[PDB]
Amino acid sequence: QVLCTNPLDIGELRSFKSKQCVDIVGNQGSGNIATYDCDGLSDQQIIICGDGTIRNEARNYCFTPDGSGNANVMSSPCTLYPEIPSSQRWRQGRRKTFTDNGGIEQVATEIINLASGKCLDIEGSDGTGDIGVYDCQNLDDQYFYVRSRGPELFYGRLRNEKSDLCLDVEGSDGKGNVLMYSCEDNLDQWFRYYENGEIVNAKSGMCLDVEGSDGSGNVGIYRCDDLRDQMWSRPNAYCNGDYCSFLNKESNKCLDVSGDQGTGDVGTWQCDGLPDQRFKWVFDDWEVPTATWNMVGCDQNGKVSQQISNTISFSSTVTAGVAVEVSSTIEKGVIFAKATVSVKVTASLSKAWTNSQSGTTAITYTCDNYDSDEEFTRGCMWQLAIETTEVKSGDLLVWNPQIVKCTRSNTAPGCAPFTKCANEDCTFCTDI
Ligand SMILES: CO[C@H]1O[C@H](CO)[C@H](O)[C@H](O)[C@H]1O
Ligand SMILES: CO[C@H]1O[C@H](CO)[C@H](O)[C@H](O)[C@H]1O
Ligand SMILES: CO[C@H]1O[C@H](CO)[C@H](O)[C@H](O)[C@H]1O
Ligand SMILES: CO[C@H]1O[C@H](CO)[C@H](O)[C@H](O)[C@H]1O
Ligand SMILES: CO[C@H]1O[C@H](CO)[C@H](O)[C@H](O)[C@H]1O
Ligand SMILES: [Ca+2]
Ligand SMILES: [Ca+2]
Ligand SMILES: [Ca+2]
Ligand SMILES: [Ca+2]
Ligand SMILES: [Ca+2]
Ligand SMILES: [Mg+2]
Ligand SMILES: [Mg+2]
Repeated sequence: QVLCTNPLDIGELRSFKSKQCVDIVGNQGSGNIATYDCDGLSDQQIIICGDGTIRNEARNYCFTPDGSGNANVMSSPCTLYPEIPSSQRWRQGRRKTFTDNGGIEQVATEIINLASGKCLDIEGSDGTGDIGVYDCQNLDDQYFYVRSRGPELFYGRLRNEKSDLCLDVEGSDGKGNVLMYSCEDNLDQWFRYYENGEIVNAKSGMCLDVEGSDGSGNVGIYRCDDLRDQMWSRPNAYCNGDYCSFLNKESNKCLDVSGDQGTGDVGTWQCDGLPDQRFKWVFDDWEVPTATWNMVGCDQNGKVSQQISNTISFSSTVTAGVAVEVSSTIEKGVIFAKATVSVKVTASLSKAWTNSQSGTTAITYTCDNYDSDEEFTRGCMWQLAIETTEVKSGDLLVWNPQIVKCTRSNTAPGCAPFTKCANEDCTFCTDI
């Protein structure tokens, strides 16, 4: 009945060993956990909760050992009352850092069960197969990273310099062949471009891909596979103002339109410096969002319990189009107490925003512990507010997600959302 209100990170949880995703069977967010190909579905968006639980965006279920000893791990109902049991709580152990093939620094850690002290584990040694708990053995297949794409660099539709047409996916489900088409106010034409080189379709969550593996061929949308032929550079040398070429990292060929009129099928071709090989990002300006905490309630002589709703205020309906613009804006950068936040904060916040769009879900939430972990005996409950302005109109948007910090202080938490209060009064932070 109660979602995770103090999340620390949201994204794919990956094996340090194989780089495969930690996967719940099917797409509903319940059932056995094992490694699988990363597939872009919401059940693979794992939520690292500040309360120790590990949940997912498909359903409010918890990573749960099916018994004592070296047991199987599955996604099962979370036990919240009288308290979350230590068997459904996990801590990060030892850490391993590495740079992935997209050039992004990742941080892997052991994931340790609080009841048993056993490690989240993949069968055998190769980092593929069934997932459960086992004695910690220091091996790579007991280390897991929440995947970072690096910074979101650019976003929007992609308009060809020659034709004024937009980069398009056939149909409207964001799947299949990419070609030029009339610019349309549909998600299947909206793309988000990351430091890891991925260009991601907003409708399908899938990647701008070249057929086969050599980076020379027809371009379409396919399962993000982390391969070099789905990585793209946007080098300054090829930019003319805001119109730039996109070079495939596998073949060094340019994102290209058939012929020279900017009107046909899209593939990769030898770069030629012609206008049909340049594209501009088309998007509305929104102000860098700001994060603040609002007091929901205080109790100096015990716990505080409140109704916590997801609310959004704006000048008009937050359309699917407005929602992807805001998501993209958030991921690009957010300010907290006049400082930027880390890549995982903006990535997680934008994922929370997206998941917030179809309800939600007013909840009765109680401050049982301080965000810093100690038992809550007095203080205040604080709810996040995210604010931004659409520059063209001057219209302010305010989002109050179901994201809460419990602290001992009447002073607002000193920590960004998706970071952990280090002390009861929350004056400094960890897990930033
Ligand atoms: C056929 O795929 C389905 O089940 C597998 C496990 O077999 C994965 O969980 C995948 O995400 C889900 O869509
Ligand atoms: C028999 O040991 C093997 O399987 C267990 C789980 O059964 C663990 O994955 C362990 O690391 C692996 O060496
Ligand atoms: C009937 O048009 C449909 O397919 C074309 C491609 O032929 C475009 O992708 C358009 O967005 C879609 O509605
Ligand atoms: C059959 O798979 C191959 O082609 C598809 C396009 O059909 C993708 O590019 C994939 O990466 C590649 O391995
Ligand atoms: C035969 O060349 C023509 O088509 C190819 C793709 O087939 C490229 O678009 C190239 O720029 C164009 O001159
Ligand atoms: Ca799945
Ligand atoms: Ca193992
Ligand atoms: Ca289309
Ligand atoms: Ca491919
Ligand atoms: Ca061409
Ligand atoms: Mg399992
Ligand atoms: Mg194509």
